[PDB]
Amino acid sequence: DLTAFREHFAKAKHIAIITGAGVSAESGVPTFRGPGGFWRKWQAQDLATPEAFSRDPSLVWEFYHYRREVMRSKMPNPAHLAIAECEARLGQQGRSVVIITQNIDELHHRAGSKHVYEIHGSLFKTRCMSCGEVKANHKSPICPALDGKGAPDPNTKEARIPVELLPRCERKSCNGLLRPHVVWFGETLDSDILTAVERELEKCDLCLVVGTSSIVYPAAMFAPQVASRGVPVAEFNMECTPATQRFKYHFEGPCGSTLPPALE
Amino acid sequence: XVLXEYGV
Ligand SMILES: [Zn+2]
Repeated sequence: DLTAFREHFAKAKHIAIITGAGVSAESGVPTFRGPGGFWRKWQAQDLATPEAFSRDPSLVWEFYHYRREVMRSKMPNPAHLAIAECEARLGQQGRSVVIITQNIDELHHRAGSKHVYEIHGSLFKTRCMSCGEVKANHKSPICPALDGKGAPDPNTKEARIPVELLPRCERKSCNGLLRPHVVWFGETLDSDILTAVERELEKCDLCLVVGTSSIVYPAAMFAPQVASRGVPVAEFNMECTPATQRFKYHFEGPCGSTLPPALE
Repeated sequence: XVLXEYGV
């Protein structure tokens, strides 16, 4: 029921919004599970792991370069902007809204959201392999040798770039190979971020889930922390619920239509 | 520290 949510929305002093791939998918971003089926012919195993980056950093960078460049034509959808506007409107009332997102596309930041937690990192940050510095990087193309590269057609000539010409660390005494500041399969989440999110999710008195479900990662880590304190949880996703056993609040349909009415 | 997708 809508007005039952809206009652909580009016009371709530500290909202936490967890976002998944559904929200990014409604902006046309390829997310390798739903839209953009696969890239070239490859799978996560030779693309999104530390092993695969050690074996073939050209191919991984080719892949991540593609995903940076597609963002120039993908824009924030109404869910992204409704959240961001809501944050600002509530923040000025002395009411917090924070975003915990699995998404690496920075669409929340482009929408206007400020208090964001990127638990899988960002396409537009680089971590250096030598010294470990993290830098924002929206340079297109990220490095000369990748210009026009990373084409998605399964029969494209591999760029096969010499490693010393892949993106390197601008701090001159280093010159380390960079990588996307992204959380790959088989790596761990950052401990400092998880603590901060624990703190926020303990503070919160209304938790939203958008583009994913509470059963599945990453919402399942914390939605037990919030629900166990009697905090209401609201899902805005595309999956249905059972014939009889409803959710407490669940709004089926696209986030672009469901969410902006909810947060006005 | 937490494995993303909990491993698989
Ligand atoms: Zn460095």
